[PDB]
Amino acid sequence: DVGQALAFLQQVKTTQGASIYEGLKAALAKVLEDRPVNAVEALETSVL
Amino acid sequence: LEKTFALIKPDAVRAGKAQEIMQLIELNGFTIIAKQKLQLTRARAEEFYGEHKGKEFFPKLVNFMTSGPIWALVLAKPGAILAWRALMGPTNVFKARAEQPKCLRALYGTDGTQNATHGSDSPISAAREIKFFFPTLSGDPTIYAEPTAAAEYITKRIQPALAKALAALAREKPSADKFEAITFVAGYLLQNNPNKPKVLM
Amino acid sequence: LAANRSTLADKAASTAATVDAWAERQAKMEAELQGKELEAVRRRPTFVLREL
Amino acid sequence: VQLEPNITLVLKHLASCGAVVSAEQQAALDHSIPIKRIEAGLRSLTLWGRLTTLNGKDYLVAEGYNVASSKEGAAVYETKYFYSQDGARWSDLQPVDSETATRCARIKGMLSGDPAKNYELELVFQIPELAVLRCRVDAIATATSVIPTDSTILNAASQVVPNRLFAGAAYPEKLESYQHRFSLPGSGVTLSQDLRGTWAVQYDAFKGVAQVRSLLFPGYFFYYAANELTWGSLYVGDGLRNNDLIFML
Amino acid sequence: VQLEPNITLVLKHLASCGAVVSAEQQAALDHSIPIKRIEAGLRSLTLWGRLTTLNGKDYLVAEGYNVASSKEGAAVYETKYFYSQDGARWSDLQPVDSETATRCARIKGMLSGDPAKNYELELVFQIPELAVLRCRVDAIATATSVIPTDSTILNAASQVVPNRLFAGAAYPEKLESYQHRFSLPGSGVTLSQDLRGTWAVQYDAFKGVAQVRSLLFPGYFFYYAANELTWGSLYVGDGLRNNDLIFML
Repeated sequence: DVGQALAFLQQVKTTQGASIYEGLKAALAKVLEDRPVNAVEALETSVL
Repeated sequence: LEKTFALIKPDAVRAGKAQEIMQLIELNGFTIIAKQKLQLTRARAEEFYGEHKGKEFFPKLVNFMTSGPIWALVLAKPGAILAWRALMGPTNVFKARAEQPKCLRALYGTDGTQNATHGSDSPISAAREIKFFFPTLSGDPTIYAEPTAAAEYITKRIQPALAKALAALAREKPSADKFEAITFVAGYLLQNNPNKPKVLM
Repeated sequence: LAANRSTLADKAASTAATVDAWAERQAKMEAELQGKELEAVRRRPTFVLREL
Repeated sequence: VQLEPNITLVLKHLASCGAVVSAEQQAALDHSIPIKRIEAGLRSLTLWGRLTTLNGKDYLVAEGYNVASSKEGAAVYETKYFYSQDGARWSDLQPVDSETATRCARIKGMLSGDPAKNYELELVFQIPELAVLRCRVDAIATATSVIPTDSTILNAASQVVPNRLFAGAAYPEKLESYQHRFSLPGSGVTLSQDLRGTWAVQYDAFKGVAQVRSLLFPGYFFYYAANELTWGSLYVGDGLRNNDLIFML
Repeated sequence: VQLEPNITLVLKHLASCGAVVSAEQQAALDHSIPIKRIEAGLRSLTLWGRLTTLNGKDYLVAEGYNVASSKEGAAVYETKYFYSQDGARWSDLQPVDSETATRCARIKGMLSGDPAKNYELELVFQIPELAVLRCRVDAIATATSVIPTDSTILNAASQVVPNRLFAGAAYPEKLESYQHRFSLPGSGVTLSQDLRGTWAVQYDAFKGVAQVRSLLFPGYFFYYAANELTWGSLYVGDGLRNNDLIFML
């Protein structure tokens, strides 16, 4: 179930020091707090 | 979180009151996930209003909605359907002015049928109208993913042409490479299908 | 994001507290200096009379 | 988008509203604002307004500030004011006390041009003219200082900085698009939580330019150009608010 | 940090270089730029320059692009060009095929006024004057079109978009700080990679305004203010090329 995916996404690490789960969470937090102009393209251009 | 359909009629657009309505909508907690200004034709309007189909008011109703551009919105809110029904207020404009003032129908709507807004009644009609006006807006992942309903939809879709495509692929047996088989079956499907015709120059 | 707001507010409060602590330490030092000066002024006549 | 308001843009968009400056003063500002800006450590320094006088030597007032912090639930911009009779030389505009400002409030009519005058109030009190000018300027600045909503944003160390990803104020012909600078960016307090009839807004949708005029202080004007995403405010006239406003509406 | 260069700041910062327009034409531009921008469905439309004719009726030329994408290592902008004798009404400049695009570079001398003029070249070839004007504008745009480096960035789907977080160019005096428009953001191609002595930069450190003039095309100027990040360019004068660069320097 979702528990398997959650447990898996926290062991996988990315090029950055944090896990992919934490990286996505931080990216979403920045997007939600900043509210960029063209947000979807700002994800690939500004937040990550 | 549920999504409802809404539309701003030409009477609130010919008077340049669309942006005020949008700001009021955003002020009450709604979120406009999709908006589009468009202009229905007679056939499209008649297809949209299929539930009436020959009632007393239908001629004037379809003649009014095709008199100018309207706006189509998809609003998102936890109680979106009921909250938007309340926000619009009563359907009849004079009854609206009498009972509930400071409602969008009381303020911008006038003269009966020109109530300046239109909303969805139930989630069935909401989803139907959203798919009618926004064919590519994703939604409702729970009412389509039932194993029974998934099998039923696959049954409705596969007997017409996919089974014949698979039979042709098996009989012809093209290159064992899967990419050529994929291309051939895609060509067969896009060439033989009951829904669309065959196009020739 | 809620936690981020809280942490930012806490950090700003910490810096303000540091500034206020420096100001009060300076005030206390100045007060002690004034006390020492007043004590010396009071002490001087006896010193110049009987301890030169 | 813009980092600082541009003087020529302000004079160009407020030309209709009657907020104008003379040619000599315009050129002198162009050549002299940077000099005074760099003489101090101010990151920003711009023309604030032009108060009218009796002899004919109008008071040009400019204001500047270095950094914009948030403190006690508000944006506290530490500002410094300068005045002049000609655009060339800028002199400091000293801040006044509290009781001196209360006495300031009782002087009416346009103040004279000479900054060496003294007004007599009542036991008698002597009020310098520069004190009156500073009192009026701070009153107007406190009352009305418009920036488009969410054009600024907080950051690390909690300093109110510009918001380089500002999308543009949606529905800019309404007062919910503009806010006082002192109001914090996150908060929903805007130009609509003050009195119902002390702000007027005109809007040209094709050119996309909005003009906000203060009716409490009939000399305060503001523009917001949406296509260029540039905003700016000016004051022209004597620092008197019309208390008889209700009969005017 | 800007998204499109103003038409007022360009005329203000380039006034000294003689890059000026008549006041009546300036008001007409202010009115009729948005009209043509909406009539043509272009998200960006700015004044590109002004070319001199044998009459007083100079050609005002404005360029505007709707899409701008990376293509074979070139940032291709799908530009459209419009011309006008007066600031009021604009006409279009249709592109030129290669045969006449090579038979138009041999025609020299400053153009006439009526855009219905036929030059005759050597059997005789008849070439319209509008073709010659288009050729000259294309040559100047290829040789000169200049923007600060890192002011554009590449997003998904390979489109060049303004860099909203452009913090400005350090060392604005250096030519390395500036690049052509059709250079990809990743590539380290600048104006330094051009001929050594074809670009003159004069930078006022105090006011923070750098000015880049083209010596190969003498009438092209580009200003860049760094205190507020604002860059613009204009071409004023005839479109002819300066062949003998070696002797002059």
